Amino acid sequence: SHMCDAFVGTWKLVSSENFDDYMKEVGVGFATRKVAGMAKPNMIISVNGDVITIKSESTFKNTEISFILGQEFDEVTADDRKVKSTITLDGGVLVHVQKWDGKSTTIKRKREDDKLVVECVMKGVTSTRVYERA
Ligand SMILES: CC(C)(C)Sc1nc(=S)nc(-c2ccccc2)[nH]1
Repeated sequence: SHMCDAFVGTWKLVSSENFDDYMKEVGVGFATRKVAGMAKPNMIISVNGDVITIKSESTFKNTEISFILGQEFDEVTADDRKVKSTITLDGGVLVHVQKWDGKSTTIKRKREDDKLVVECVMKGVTSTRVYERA
């Protein structure tokens, strides 16, 4: 057993708060905000050796990242930014930093009770997204 055992599985979005304001702060345009904000993604997390894979499947986009903790990778996000990302484990929380165009956003994922809670921060603006097991 390991690092991210408690994250592994298939998860479904059940609530979102402040996501439009987070996307505004990130610089997402109107049409993408409206459509992306409607999405109810499933998130599929798996581990194979040192490689973690996170898939998001939704009506908007299907995305997948695979990474090793601490090791930077390039990501094209669901809203089409070209970012450089590094994901680490800090006290049991997966911390995902995305950098582009001199900007940065941090996405934290943690297990709380039977949920997976995702907190997305851009400057002073936070969005909280809660997932339950599918
Ligand atoms: C910002 C958006 C929704 C316009 S674009 C986008 N693309 C990818 S791939 N991932 C995300 C993402 C990942 C984790 C938490 C919140 C968002 N967003």
